[PDB]
Amino acid sequence: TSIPGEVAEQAMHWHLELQEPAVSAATLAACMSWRQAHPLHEHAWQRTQVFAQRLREMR
Amino acid sequence: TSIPGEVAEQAMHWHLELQEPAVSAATLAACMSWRQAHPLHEHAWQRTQVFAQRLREMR
Repeated sequence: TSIPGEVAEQAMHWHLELQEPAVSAATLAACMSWRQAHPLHEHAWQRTQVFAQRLREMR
Repeated sequence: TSIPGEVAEQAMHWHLELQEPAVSAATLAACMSWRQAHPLHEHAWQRTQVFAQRLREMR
């Protein structure tokens, strides 16, 4: 099951912010706020983790 | 003000665990253990709190 487009774009943006070597506390605060704003955000966050992880294991 | 990636992610996870309406005593002991395991964890925990609070005010 697919993630609505605009949620997918936010999910991507927040996952990438968190792959930086360093992350500010402000970015962290904003990420958490996005994840908590709507169950779809949190679901998309988690699914993206799983798939990013699976992709790394293949590559 | 820079938190390394893997510490930022743990910080976020424990902060989110503590925003649940009910928290288990186990989760609590685990959160404490992380915060106490390394001064960077505790620093990340504090900064994150400062920024999550500033954020709630702006929403």
